[PDB]
Amino acid sequence: LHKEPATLIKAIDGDTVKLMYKGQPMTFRLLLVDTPEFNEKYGPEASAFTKKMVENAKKKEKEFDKGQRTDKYGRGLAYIYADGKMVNEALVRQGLAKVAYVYKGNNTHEQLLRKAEAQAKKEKLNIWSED
Ligand SMILES: Cc1cn([C@H]2C[C@H](OP(=O)(O)O)[C@@H](COP(=O)(O)O)O2)c(=O)[nH]c1=O
Ligand SMILES: [Ca+2]
Repeated sequence: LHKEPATLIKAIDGDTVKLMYKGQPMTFRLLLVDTPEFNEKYGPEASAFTKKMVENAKKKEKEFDKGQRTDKYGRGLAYIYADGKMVNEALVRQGLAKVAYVYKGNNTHEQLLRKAEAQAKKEKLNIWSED
């Protein structure tokens, strides 16, 4: 896999972002993760985290995996990076996303994200909290 430039149009929520890809406005869905919807618990927090992490980065990048690059809803499927740090991983590490939607052939960073999730569980963060 390799990173390539991502052109941000706007934040959407914890696990989707609007990108300009080859001059087409597209919703991109973060691979291997699931954030709460905005109106669910930790939804506002995941939204805010993803929004700021991407907006504040001078270098915004995306990385396709080896399998499908769009889902059945026409959303792009990628890992997103903000100054070299993977958004998908950071969400999971902070307990604002679960590892989810793991499909063989688009699962290159699965182990990386499950490591992060186990630490978020150990720390009882957010999704994994007693709250
Ligand atoms: C992350 C991801 C979601 N999806 C589909 C699975 C789910 O479809 P079903 O909708 O038919 O349940 C849906 C979840 O998206 P959201 O979590 O954005 O709602 O998107 C993929 O097909 N590929 C993926 O890599
Ligand atoms: Ca979601």
